[PDB]
Amino acid sequence: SKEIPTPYMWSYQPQMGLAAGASQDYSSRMNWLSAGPHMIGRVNGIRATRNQILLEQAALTSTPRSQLNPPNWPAVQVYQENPAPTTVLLPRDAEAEVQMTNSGAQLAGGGRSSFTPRQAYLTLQSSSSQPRSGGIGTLQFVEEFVPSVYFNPFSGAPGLYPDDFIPNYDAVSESVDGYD
Amino acid sequence: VPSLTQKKFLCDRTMWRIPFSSNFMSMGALTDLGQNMLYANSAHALDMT
Repeated sequence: SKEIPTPYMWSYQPQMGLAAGASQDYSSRMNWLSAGPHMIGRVNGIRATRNQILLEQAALTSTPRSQLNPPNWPAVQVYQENPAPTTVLLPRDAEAEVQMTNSGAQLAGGGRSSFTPRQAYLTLQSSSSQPRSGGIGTLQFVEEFVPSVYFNPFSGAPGLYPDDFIPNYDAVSESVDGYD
Repeated sequence: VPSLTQKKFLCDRTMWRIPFSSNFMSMGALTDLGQNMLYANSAHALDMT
């Protein structure tokens, strides 16, 4: 009961990207009620492994932070997207091409051109101007927010409980912004 | 009765304008094709009909 708890699994928010408040795992339980002593000490020996795998997974994978389910993620702790700088091939450098038309030759069609020998091409940055904050994606929620195994559950002062397990709770208001 | 239509307009009070430009865009006092001829030195005539 208190010692081998069925772990609190989270729920994903697709819109905000935050954690949608966790819930007790109620869809993987064995029905050990029809079992004598040689198996109900084996079933409890299984849950005591997934409550130890989920603690040796929470250290390898999750970011060490204070506020689990934070409302506003920082910039550096969110996966960014930095592709290669987009190498743009400029076709015809017009520093000597506008002289060709002013000589009288109208151009058409379209090295790269025969009248000019040179061909410059520029590169430019392909990332965003500012990195992204406020909300993690789906694959970040695959990575972080492993099911939190909560031992000796709800055994302390008010406010010392995990208040974000309530799937209605604002993390920076100490309150449900309810119907108002 | 069988019919056929007529489609002429009238737009008074203003002037037709052909901006001396590449893409016909009013982009200031000068035009890039307006000061294109100072990049050359041509001084050549025109005919209009």
